[PDB]
Amino acid sequence: IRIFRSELQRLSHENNVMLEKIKDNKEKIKNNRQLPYLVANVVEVVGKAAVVKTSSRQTVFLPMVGLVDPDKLKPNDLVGVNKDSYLILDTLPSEFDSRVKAMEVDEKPTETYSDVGGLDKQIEELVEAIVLPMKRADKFKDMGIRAPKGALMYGPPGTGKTLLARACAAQTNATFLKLAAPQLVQMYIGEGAKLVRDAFALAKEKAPTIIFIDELDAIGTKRFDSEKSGDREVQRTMLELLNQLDGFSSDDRVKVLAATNRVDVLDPALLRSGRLDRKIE
Amino acid sequence: HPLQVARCTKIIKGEDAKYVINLKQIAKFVVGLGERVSPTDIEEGMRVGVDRSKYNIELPL
Amino acid sequence: HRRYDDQLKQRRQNIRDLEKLYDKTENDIKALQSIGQLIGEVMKELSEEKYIVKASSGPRYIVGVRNSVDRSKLKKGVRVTLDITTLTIMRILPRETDPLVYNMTSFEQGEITFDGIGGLTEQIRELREVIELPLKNPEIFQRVGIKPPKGVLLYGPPGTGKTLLAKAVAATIGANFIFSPASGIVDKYIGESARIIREMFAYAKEHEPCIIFMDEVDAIGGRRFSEGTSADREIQRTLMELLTQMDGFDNLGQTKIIMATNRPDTLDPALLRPGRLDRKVEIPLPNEAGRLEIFKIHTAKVKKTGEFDFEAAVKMSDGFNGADIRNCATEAGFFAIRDDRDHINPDDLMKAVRKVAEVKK
Repeated sequence: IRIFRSELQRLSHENNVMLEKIKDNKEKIKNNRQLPYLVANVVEVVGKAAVVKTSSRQTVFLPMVGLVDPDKLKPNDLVGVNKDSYLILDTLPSEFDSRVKAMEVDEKPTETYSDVGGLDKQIEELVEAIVLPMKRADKFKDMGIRAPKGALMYGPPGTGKTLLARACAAQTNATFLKLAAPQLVQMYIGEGAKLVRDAFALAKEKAPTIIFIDELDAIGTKRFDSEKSGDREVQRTMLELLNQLDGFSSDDRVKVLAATNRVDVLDPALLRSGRLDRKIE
Repeated sequence: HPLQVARCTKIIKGEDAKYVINLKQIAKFVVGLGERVSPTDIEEGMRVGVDRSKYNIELPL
Repeated sequence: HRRYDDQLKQRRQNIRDLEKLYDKTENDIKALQSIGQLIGEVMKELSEEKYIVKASSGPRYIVGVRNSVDRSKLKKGVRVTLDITTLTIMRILPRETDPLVYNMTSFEQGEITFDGIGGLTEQIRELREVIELPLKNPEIFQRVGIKPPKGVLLYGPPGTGKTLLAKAVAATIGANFIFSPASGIVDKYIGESARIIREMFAYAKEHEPCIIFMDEVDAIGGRRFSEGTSADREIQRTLMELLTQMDGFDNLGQTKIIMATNRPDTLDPALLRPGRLDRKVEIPLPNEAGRLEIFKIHTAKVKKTGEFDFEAAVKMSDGFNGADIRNCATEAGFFAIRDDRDHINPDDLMKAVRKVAEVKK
């Protein structure tokens, strides 16, 4: 009777004692948490061996500490690794290195369908292509039809093609991201292909989202002869978005919508429903 | 004030509650949180501003 | 007494749960007290007491050994673990070239099967026999004495059926699909381009069977057109590496390579010789018979009225490829969402097929 009550009081006291011990541990971890500390990218998740390559161009072999999970180790992630014991103390915000080197972000366009008119029949096609899948995803899912993840618009911008895109984004309350196609086209060895895989990864994270691509003839030349060799940056970037789009289906998490100043490019490669399904004039 | 990538070369001054921005290829201190006046303004290489990696030092000076 | 006893158990378990977490944390502090440890690769054994290692921090060094390790476990091309400043071999990890998952990007099996894309038949049958069959029997090709097939080429526009084939083949074999982005194989540092192609093949042989799917071998094995080396010497570096492994004593036969390129116009005569690429598969447009088959599968998987006519659609369609036939299935369905139902009719399909037909040749 007494024995039980004293063992109970002792349990109540003890939680405090233990709570004190952790308190001690945390102050140490917090002092190491805040930067300046190295970022890194994991490549290999006996020993629990993980390799990280830290941004000082050096590879190290470390054990995994219980202050991270092996489910937080993966490439294309920041992890915080110590300067001097080279052990992954903490895991840092998502996505390694550059988080898309330039994108213009417009988090509410104020465009309305009352700002345009007499484009009515074309308003119906766009709304069917991207909005109807988003809203009634369970209906498309249950039917078993693939739902686009890209739409193609062509025509003049400023007639009201560009305005209506911005308007759809506003109405769904999607993130608008304007990516300009000449920006991708780097003279240095594949920057653009890399930008696009990051463009899509961030797009998947941000969903509902409209990835707005101004110009699709600027990267939409790719040549047809042995001249593609030179202009391989422009072929590769265009191909990389289409492979990604077809690498998933039956989802409408990311929309990509493409715009041209004057159409001069269309390809048999663009076709497929998970790729650029919709062709609006 | 003129820049193409941000530099404060370590940041002495100041979850997260302190902000270190150095965007160069060699030495990357990557904060995933922007939002703030925190150190008491520009410091340590004065080029606070706009990144080509999105650390986003929002609005001190 | 009884009441205290029920609380006593509840507290007691809570106290165990909290304790485990803190003690684990205290142990975590204990790993931090142990030192960093840098990676290098053994270049060559200089002596059995002295070694040449190239640290992965850049430099090459003469380093020593310790007693605990053995010298047979330091025989070259092993990756080894180095002290931070002592620079002696403290332990040896298994050999690697430090493996990739972000540019040697892995998809176990595919996303579609070969019944999911029937109506490409002839191309299915040919790919089956060239990739699956050498794994299952080498034995037949050996008794005859001819070498085994080693290469497959896909050309055609991509994601019309081409991409579909490549995934579908990987699935049935269980083969590991290894996707290379061509513009990951160019990066702007000394010796990285060379390493990615080599490492990728090296691992395919260890873990074989495996498919190396190299997309756009026109960025990584072109042959110029106006003889520039802007970044097109990096093109030579990648192509060169590729030839070396084929031409050498590196052995592919159970390890399979597939190249994909849109139009064949910048592949050297050398690749077209067998033992490089033997089998060069084309994409044609499906039969009548093939249209009927591909329609059957795509409207199968879509909900429908109990009465349906595939045949009707098949006549009207000419100049379509598999991606165009899938679109017709989906086109009919958009108008069925419009019409406030889940059911395509033969009536949707008749419209759908004629519209896809109008918008092109």
